Amino acid sequence: EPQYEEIPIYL
Amino acid sequence: HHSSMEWYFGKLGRKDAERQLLSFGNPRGTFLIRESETTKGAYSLSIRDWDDMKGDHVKHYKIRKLDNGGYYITTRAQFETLQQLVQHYSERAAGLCCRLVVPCH
Ligand code: NA
Repeated sequence: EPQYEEIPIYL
Repeated sequence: HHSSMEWYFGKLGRKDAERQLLSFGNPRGTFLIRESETTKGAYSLSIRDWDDMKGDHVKHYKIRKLDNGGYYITTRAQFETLQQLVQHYSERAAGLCCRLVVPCH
């Protein structure tokens, strides 16, 4: 439940 | 099998990871890897960052384990070992908030 960052995916 | 890390901190929780990274003078991109505190068997990559609002802070990324071996943060960039993952992201951010600049001192 704590906040984790994600790698953004761009199209 | 070559056996070999300054950046690996084992069973270190999120809170204590942040205390070590937010030591005075550590640059953005100071980092460590630790066991995941909330997904058993996975790892967490903790990275010092900065923005104008939060100031100095830490971002955490889940390093997932592939079912049959290997690791990734995003499914399109997979690595056999944590060392190879660290070397990759030390060379380019590739979607992380910044590069892995220096292991937590
Ligand atoms: Na430190």
